[PDB]
Amino acid sequence: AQRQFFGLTYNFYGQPAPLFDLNDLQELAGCYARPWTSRFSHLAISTGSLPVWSARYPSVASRNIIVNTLLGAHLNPFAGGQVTSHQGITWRDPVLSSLAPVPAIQPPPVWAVAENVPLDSNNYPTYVLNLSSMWPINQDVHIMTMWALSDQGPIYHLEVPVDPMPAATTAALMAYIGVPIAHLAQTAYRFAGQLPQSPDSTMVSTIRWLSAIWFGSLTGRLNRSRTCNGFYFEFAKPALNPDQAVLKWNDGARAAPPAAAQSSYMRCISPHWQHQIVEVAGALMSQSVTAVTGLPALIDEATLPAWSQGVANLTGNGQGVVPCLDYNPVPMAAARHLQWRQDGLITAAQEAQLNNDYTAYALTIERHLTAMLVANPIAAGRMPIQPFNAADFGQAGQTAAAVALAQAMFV
Amino acid sequence: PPGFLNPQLINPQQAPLLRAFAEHIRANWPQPSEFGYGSTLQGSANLFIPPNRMVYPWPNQPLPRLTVAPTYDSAMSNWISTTIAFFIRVVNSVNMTAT
Amino acid sequence: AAVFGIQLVPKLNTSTTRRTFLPLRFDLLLDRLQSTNLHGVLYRALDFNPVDRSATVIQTYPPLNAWSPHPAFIENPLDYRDWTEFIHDRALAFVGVLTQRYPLTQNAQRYTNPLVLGAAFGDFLNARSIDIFLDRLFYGPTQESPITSITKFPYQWTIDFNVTADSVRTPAGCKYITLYGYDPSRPSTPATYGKHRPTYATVFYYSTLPARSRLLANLAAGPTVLEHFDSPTYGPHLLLPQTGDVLGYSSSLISQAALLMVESVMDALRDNANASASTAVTRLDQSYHPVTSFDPSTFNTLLQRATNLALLAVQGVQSESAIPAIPTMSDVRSFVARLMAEGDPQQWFPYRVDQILYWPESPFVPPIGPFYAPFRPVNFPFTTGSYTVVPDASRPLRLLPQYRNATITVQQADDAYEDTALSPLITTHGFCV
Amino acid sequence: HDRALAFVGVLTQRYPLTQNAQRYTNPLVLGAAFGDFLNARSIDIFLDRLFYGPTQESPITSITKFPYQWTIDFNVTADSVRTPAG
Amino acid sequence: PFTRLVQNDVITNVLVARVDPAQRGDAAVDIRATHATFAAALPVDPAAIV
Amino acid sequence: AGPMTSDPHSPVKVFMALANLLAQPEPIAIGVPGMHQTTPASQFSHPGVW
Amino acid sequence: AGPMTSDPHSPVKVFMALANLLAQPEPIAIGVPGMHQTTPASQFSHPGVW
Repeated sequence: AQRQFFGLTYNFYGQPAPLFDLNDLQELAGCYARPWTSRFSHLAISTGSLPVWSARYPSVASRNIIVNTLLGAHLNPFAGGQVTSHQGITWRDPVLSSLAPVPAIQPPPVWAVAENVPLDSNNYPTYVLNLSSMWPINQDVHIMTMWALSDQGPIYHLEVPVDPMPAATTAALMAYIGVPIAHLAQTAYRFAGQLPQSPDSTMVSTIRWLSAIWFGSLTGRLNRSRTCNGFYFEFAKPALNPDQAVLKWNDGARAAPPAAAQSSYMRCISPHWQHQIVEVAGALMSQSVTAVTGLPALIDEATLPAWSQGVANLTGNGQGVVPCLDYNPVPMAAARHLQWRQDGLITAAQEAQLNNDYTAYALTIERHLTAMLVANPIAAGRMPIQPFNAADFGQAGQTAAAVALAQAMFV
Repeated sequence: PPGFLNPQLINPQQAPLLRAFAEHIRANWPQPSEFGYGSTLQGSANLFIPPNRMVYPWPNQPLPRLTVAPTYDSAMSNWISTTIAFFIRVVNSVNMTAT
Repeated sequence: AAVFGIQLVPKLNTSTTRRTFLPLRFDLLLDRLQSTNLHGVLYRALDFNPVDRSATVIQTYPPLNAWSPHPAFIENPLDYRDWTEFIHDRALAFVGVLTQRYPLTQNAQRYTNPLVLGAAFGDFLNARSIDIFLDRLFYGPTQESPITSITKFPYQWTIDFNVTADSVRTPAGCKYITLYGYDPSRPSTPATYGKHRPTYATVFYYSTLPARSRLLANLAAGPTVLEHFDSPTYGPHLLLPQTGDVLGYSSSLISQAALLMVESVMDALRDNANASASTAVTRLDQSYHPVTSFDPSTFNTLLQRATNLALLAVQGVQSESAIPAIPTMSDVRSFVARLMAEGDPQQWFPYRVDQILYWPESPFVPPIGPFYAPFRPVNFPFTTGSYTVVPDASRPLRLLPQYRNATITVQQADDAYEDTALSPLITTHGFCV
Repeated sequence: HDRALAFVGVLTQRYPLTQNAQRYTNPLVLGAAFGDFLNARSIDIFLDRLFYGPTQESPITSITKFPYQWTIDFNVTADSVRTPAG
Repeated sequence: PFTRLVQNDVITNVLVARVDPAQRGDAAVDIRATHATFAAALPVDPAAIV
Repeated sequence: AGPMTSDPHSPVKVFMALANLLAQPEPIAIGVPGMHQTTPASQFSHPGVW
Repeated sequence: AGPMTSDPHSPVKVFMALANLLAQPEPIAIGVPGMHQTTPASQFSHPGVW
C-alpha cells in the first residue's frame, strides 16, 4: 500500500474565515454518515439531469469545491496532531468516522483558524495504526490538495510508459467500450477510495492509461484515424452539447510508443472548468491514480499562485521537478479540429463551422458563470464558485505546449 | 489463584507437582496466530479484527507444497508430548507409590 | 534527568562511524568450522564451572545462531560434555557435505549467502535434508543483496523457509542454548530473555519499502511487531515475537515483546556508556521500535515505558550506573523494577509510528534511510561529553560543607527535617576509654 | 531463604517502597500475615491493614476497627483479638 | 482477539447498542449498562476431542 | 529374506522398512523432496532416492 | 420500588435489605445496641435505629 501522504488546505480569498455554510455541512456531510466517498453521489451522466443551473450549488464543480473548503476546517490532526472543534462541530471519534456537535461535558479544543496549512500523515500516528480503516481519507485529502494548489482548474498528472499495454488492461478496457466518461470516473474514484491497494495493481495501470488516452483524444491527436492500441475517445457535437465523451475501439492505425517515457502535470487555465463535466471527471479520474501511488515528483512552482510557491513535499524549483502545463478549452478545441482536418476526417468548411459552434457554446458557459458570481459574492461567507476576472476567459495559457506534448506522447 | 499467576510463589518443597504443572501450562500453552481471507477488492465485514483477516488460536503456516506426512514439531504435538511426560512424572511420584 | 525509575547523567556520548558489512568467503567458512576447538569460535559458555567440567548456558555465533532445535532436543537437554562432543561431530560432517560438492580450489573466492548458510546449517543438525539449499549457497555481492539473490526463486522452498517475490519468512534462530541443569529461579544464572526457546519469534526479510507495507498489513491483527531502523544486519527485516510470556523475570509484568525491547534498550545504554570516537561499530542505535498495535498515549505497561525510554536513548544518553556485560536474572529484575516505578515519562521527543526524531546537537549521525529526521526540543538539558564510572567504596563517605548564597528560614528547615529523619534510632556506643 | 524472598516480592508488588518507607507496620498483622504465607495460605485480607499510625492509636485498637472473623485463625471483636500463639 | 493467559486482557463481554447513549445522557456510564450482551456457550466433551 | 531376491533396490527397501518404524524416536534425512521417513518403504525403487 | 412508597423509613429498609444479604462477605458494625446486620430489614421501622 502507501503509508504516508502530504496535503495542503485551501486559501481564503481575502476572507477571514473558511467559506461554507452550516447548512452546506448539514446538507453535504450531515446525517452522521461517512463523508469520505461522497464526491460522486451528486454527479450524473450530464448537466441536463442535474440541479446545477440555479439556487445553491449552481455549478458543476460547486459541491466539490465546498467539500474541499469544509475539510480545511477539520483536518487539524494532520497539522497539529489533535482533533479540534469549529463552530461547535467536531469528529465523533479518533478514527474521524463522522461529524457531530460537540459534547457538553468535555469539549475538544477550539480550532484556531488558518489557511493553506501544510499537512503530514506522520503528525497523527493513530492513522497509520488504523490504516486499513482510515484509508479513504488518503484519497480525499489528496484530491483537496490537488485542487487547493491552483486557481482556475485543478491540477492532475499524466504519464505514458515506453512499453505496450499489458493484456489485463486491454481486457479491462474492452469491457468499458460504450461507457461515458462520467461513469468511468466514478469507478476510478470508487476503486482507490474504499480499501488500501498497492501501486502494482492492474486497475492502477488501467486508470493511468485512461487518463493518457483521454488527454490524447482531447488534443485531437488520437482519433478514428490514429489510436492507442485501438482505443480512443469520441466527443459529442458542439452543435448540441460538446460536454460529453465516450470510449471507443477501432481498426485505426495504432500510434507508436514514445521514444522515452513522457509525463507532466496539467490544469485548465480558464474558468470554464467550473461548469464543464468532462474537465471535472477527467481531473478526478487522473487524480485518483496519484492518490494511490503518490506524487511521482515535485510540481514546478513557476506558474502557480503565490501561496503555492515552495510548498514542502508538493512544489519545488530544483532539478527533480516536473513541469506543469495548462490550456484553454477554446484554443484547444481549435487545435483538435485542425488535427482532424489534417488527418482527413473533416473538410476545411466543417472545421470553420465547428470552431463557430464551440465558441458559441463556450460563450454561454462564460455568460452563465459570470452572472452566477455576482449572484453569489464571496463576501457572503460561502464560496459556491471560485472567483475570477472577466479577462480570465481569454487566456491562451500554454496550450501550444500542451498539444506539442501530445505530439511527443503519441508518435 | 495467585500461584497460577506466578509459579514462583509455590515452594518446590511443599508442592513439587503443582509448581511443575503450573510451569508446564504457562510455557506450553499454544500461541494465537493470524491469517487473511477473502479479497480486499470486495471488502470485508470484520468489526474488531482488521478487514480480510482472521485470528487463530494455534500457530499457522501456509499450505505445504509437496505431499504431506505426520510431523512432530507442531505446537499441538509438542503440547501432547509434554503433557504425557508430566503425567508420567506424576504416576511415579511418591504419592502413588505408597498405594 | 530521570525517566520513571531510571537515572541518567547529563552528558551524551556515542560512536561516530558505522562498520560496513562484508560477506564471508567460502574458504574462511571452512576454516571456522574446521577449528580444532569451537568454543570461543562458534559458541561460548557463559556459565562454565572449572571445578567441574560443566556449564549450563551457551551463547551462539553467526554460523550456528540461526539454528532452531527440534523439540525433542529441547524437552530433553544434554550436558556440556555431550554438547562439545555433539557439535564437533556435526561440524566436521557438515564440512564434508559442503566440500563433496563445490571443490575448494574452484570456489574459495566465492561469497556465501549468510541467510542460506544459516538455514542450511540449521536444518542439517536438525537431521533434515539440505539439498535444496546447496544450489544457492553463493551470491555476487557486487550485483545484488543476500535478500534479492534469494527472491529469484519465489516459492516455498521448505516448510520452514518460504520466500515470495519480495520477502522471505523463516523462524528466528536461538541466540542462547540451555544445557542440562538449567534453572531460571537461580538469580545468579545468566539472562537469556527467552531466546533459548525454539520459536520465540519469526523474522520477515524484505527487499523494498512497498513490500514492507504489504507485510505490515498482514501482521496488523497480531502481537506488536518490532524492527531495527539503523542497520538491520543481513538486511531490512521485521520480526514478530511470540505472543506469550516468559517466566522468572519479574512479577509476571512481562510479555515476550516487552522482553525484546527491554534487553535491546539495555544494550543501547551499554554501548553509549563505552563508545569511543576511534572505534567504528556495526550500529549506532541498538533499540528496537514498535510498528504495530501500540498506544502512544499511555504509559502503564512495560512495553510502553520501554519504548518511551528508547526514543530518548537513541540521542546518546547514559545511565548513572554501569550495567553488566553479561547480565544475570537479578540484574534484569532490578532494571525492570526501576522501569516500572512511579514517575514521569519523558516527553522531549514524541513517538512516531515509523520515523525517529534526533537532536541535531546529539553526537548521533543518521544513516541514509528516510527513517530518521532532526528535531528541536524546547528545553533539552543534556550536553555532549564523556563520563566515566567509579568503582564502589567499601567505607561510608565523608563530605565537607560548602554553601551557595541561598538560605532558608528555620521553620522550613525543621519541617523538612522532621519528615525525612530517622527520628527514633538504634545506635551503639563503642568504647570511650 | 526462599520464602523470605517470595514474601518480600508480595509486600513490594503492593505498596511501592518510595511511597511507603516511612510507614510503621502493625506487628500483630505482620506476624499473622507472614505466618499464613509460609503455611501456603492466602494473605490478601491482611495486606489492606499492614500499617498503622502509632501517634493516633495502638496496634490493637488499629485492628478493632474491623470487628469480625478475619480468618479461621484470626478472630477480632470490638474490643479484643484472638489468635494462636506462635 | 484470542487472549492467552493475560489476566487483564480477558474479554468478559461482547457488546452491541441499538441507540446512541449520548442522547440519553449515558455518556459517562459503564459500557455494560448501555450495550446489549451476547451470551452463548457450548458444552463440548473432552473424550471426543482427545 | 533380503539378499535372496534379485531386486537391486532390496537393501534400501529393507533399510527404509525399519526406518518407518523408528520415525518417531530416531529421525534421519531423506534426499529428494516430497518423500518422508514415513513413506511406505516399498516405494523406494529408484537409484536417485537412496 | 423504594421511592414510590410513602413510608419515611423506606430508604433505611432498602439499605438494610442488601446489608442482610451481604452479612457474610461484607460484615460491618451496625452501631445500634439491640440490632445486628442479620436483623430482618423490614423491622427497621423507627428513627434512632437508623
